[PDB]
Amino acid sequence: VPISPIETVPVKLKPGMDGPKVKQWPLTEEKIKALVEICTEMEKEGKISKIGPENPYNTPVFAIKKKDSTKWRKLVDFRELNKRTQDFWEVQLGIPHPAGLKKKKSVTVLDVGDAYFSVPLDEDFRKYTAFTIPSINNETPGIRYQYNVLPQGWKGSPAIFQSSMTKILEPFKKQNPDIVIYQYMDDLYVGSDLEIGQHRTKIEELRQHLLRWGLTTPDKKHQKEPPFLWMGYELHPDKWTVQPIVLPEKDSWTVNDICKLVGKLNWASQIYPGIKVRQLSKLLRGTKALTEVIPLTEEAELELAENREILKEPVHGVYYDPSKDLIAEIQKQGQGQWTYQIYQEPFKNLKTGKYARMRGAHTNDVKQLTEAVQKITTESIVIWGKTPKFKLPIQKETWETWWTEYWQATWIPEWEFVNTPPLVKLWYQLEKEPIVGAETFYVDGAANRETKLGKAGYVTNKGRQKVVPLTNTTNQKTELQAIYLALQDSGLEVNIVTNSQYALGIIQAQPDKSESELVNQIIEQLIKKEKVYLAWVPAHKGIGGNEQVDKLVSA
Amino acid sequence: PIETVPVKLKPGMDGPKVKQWPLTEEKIKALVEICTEMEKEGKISKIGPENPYNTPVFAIKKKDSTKWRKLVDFRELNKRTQDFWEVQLGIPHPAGLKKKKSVTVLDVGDAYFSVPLDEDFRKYTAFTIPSINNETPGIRYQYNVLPQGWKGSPAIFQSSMTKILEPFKKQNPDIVIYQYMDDLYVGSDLEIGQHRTKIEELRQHLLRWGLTTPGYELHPDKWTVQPIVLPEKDSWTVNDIQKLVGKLNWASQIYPGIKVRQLSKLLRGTKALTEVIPLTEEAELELAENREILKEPVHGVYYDPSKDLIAEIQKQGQGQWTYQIYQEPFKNLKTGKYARMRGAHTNDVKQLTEAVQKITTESIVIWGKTPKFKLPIQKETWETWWTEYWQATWIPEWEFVNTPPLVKLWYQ
DNA sequence: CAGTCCCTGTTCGGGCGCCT
DNA sequence: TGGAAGGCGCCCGAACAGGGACTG
Repeated sequence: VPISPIETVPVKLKPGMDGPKVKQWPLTEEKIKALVEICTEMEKEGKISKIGPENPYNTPVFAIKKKDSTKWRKLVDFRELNKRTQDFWEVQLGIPHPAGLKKKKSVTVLDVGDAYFSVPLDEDFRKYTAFTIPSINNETPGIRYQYNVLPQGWKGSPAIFQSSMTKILEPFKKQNPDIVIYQYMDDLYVGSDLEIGQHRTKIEELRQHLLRWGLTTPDKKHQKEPPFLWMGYELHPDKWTVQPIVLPEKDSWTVNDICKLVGKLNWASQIYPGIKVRQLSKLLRGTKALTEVIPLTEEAELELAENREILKEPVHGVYYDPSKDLIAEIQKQGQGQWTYQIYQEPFKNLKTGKYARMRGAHTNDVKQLTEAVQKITTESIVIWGKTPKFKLPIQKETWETWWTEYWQATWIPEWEFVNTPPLVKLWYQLEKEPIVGAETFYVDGAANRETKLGKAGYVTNKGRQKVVPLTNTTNQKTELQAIYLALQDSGLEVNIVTNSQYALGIIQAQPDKSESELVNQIIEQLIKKEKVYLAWVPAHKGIGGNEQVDKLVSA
Repeated sequence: PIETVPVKLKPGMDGPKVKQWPLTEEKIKALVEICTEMEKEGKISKIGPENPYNTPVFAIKKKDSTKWRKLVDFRELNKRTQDFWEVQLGIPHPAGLKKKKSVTVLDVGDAYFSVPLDEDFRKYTAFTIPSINNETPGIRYQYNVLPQGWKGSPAIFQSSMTKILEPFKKQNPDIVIYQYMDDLYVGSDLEIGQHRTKIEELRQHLLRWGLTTPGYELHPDKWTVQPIVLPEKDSWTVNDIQKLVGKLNWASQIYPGIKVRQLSKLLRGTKALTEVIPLTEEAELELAENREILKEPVHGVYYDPSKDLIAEIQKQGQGQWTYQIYQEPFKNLKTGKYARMRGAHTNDVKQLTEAVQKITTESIVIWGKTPKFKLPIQKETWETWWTEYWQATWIPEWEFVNTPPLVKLWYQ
């Protein structure tokens, strides 16, 4: 008879499936001595038992040395058990952010020791855990054991742990409504507005409560001592910061280098404002292998330079004060890159961040601004449960023009203009009505599917005309191309009739940037015009000169 | 006390697994309190990560309500229970409800809380309350009774419902009563006073039978249809005639009698857009004949109960929104326009949300079904804002379209 | 008409970062 | 050495998925 700590959690295998059978890795006696060591320890504590041949299951175990630590870390690879283990609904919905914590008089950070190992596994599942234990090389076939608790490396361990832990803490919290406990994995952040004494008291009460359930709180706890190391941050009484970020100086740059670099810069962007990853990532496009080594472009080097400069200065975030409004301000960084700062008191930042994403083949600054606002809103809701008041580099009138005229539903929540160039503008506006006294260009283009050869051209009410042969092209590109010609060959005010739905659809959305050079040139021309009216008519209806450019560009 | 009607999933279909979305603090608070009281009452009970299933939850306030209501997005669950409610225990739909001079909507969802739920089914009602800034992990529950907004719920409670109603039906033979999900729709031709009066009566009946009503008023005989119209101008330009022809061209996809030839003739040459051209007799004739065809009913369009309703919405600017409900392309069961809704001239998303709810409501009164929406908005835009504006206890299906308007067919 | 092509949006999987 | 879990973020590219015009 073994004893029973705390309520268990029913587990199962994906129906009609059975436990894992695999033999181990050839291992040095290094790893094996680092193993049998802690192997023989658990038996007494109750964290394992032994099995005969009765237990037809086999899984590997080998050890990895603790980072910044003395003793070795034992990790079982359950991958073949995981694959066959029931799916769980993960209760961990995201990572807490320092910027979302409120000011607290007294603060403590505790770890539950050997946390996974303090939680009873499920009775009838225990068997499936079976691994084989090495004496040493060539020595002995070994001894096979089974977990009575949650194994490091299973796939149900985190969820059951987090859920059980919650169940235990719940009553302590119901009795202490004013204490704040951030519970993340086995890490605990307790904080209170109590005086540091009554606080140390209540912390003790809590350690004892966790004890009643067999959960140990060793003295690796941070007691009064700021800064607390929590979730990769340092928490001081009035400020927080990221723990120092070491960027690689490597003279030779490979692909995986660029990756580690960018990942780190992204991590940094939560606090250091203005980080830019665009040029750097440009380097990673369509590469052969993670090992391949590429040189930095002038463009990438300049960027990396100003990021290292950004990183020169130390910076800190503050905490969140519900009595005060939330505020997010955005700056346009060029090339479709955006930065933002969320704060409450001017200049004291809760957090910062960036939005770089390019959506669509054709876009503009107003759309991308909208996208950023949404990214920021959702992020804000996760952290503070509310939407920031926005400060945006876009004239109120610009925005009113865009959202009212656009065919999609579009909206930004409460916001105000901040005049902080570069401002976001619409670069041209299509007329709502045909222009009196402007030359009307009936434009057309067509391509041959086989030859991929085509023509693009136009005819005018003034008798003006053009046709141009094009090679290796599409119907779409030629429709665009006809419009382009009409723009080039016309004065400052022009009417243009097209039967292309595609072409019209792109231009009417007033793009300022494209993945297509031809659309970019069309944009360039649209920006130079004073007045442009685009109109659509159906094809083959022999409409206007539109049958006569229709019969012109097939010729 | 009660015996639980067993329930199964549609053949060969796993339960719902849908990630909870972030909630605002006001909403998480309202949910934590609502749920606390519901647990004290045995209606739901806490569960654990062993249960693989999850459905999103959030909170809303009905129009003018001020009281938080819990709302579960059971759309996935319902799609996976579909044969149970459609085929087996389902509800017959009165074709007179749309004809009644007035129809009030009442929230009866509370009643579903009486009946136990099949024990082996509950694992599927799983939902997770999240926390601000991920302070705590998710608090998972599941329903021990009939959940509000599940399609199975008004099915299993049907016998009990008619049981409670039979007195009122006998008493008032003419009043029509429909049940859709958490709602009861009550129509009559009585004048408004008589009406509200009788609805209070029905309230009493529900109260003494063990239910509460914390309804909306509708007027279907007043519901309007939006025809396709052609402009009347004293003089026409090349551009006017081009727009007209493109419109008539699109229209013929619907009414095949439309003809563009006499009108296209006036467009023969390459002319200035702003140039005025007079209409030939043949063009005048073709045009008026066309204006007549657009008065006629479209041919061979009738509702088919076995088919889904699709609804399309267009943003017309200036607070105008046009829509069409259809089963087959170009056969429109209904067309409409809405103006000056909440959010007009200020919030597109709020107006769209309002429009989606009005349209869905008419769909329930008319066919007793909700349409699948084609929404003129970016997925992320809608998904960030919609639950802020949602005042209804059901959620329709939707997809997102981007459809520039070469022609404005549906609004002058 | 069914079947291609263009084209343009979405989703998914795989890499890195960071936490336990 | 080379090696486990779950969570969240980014960036890319390859794949699927669908609308609208042209063609057998």
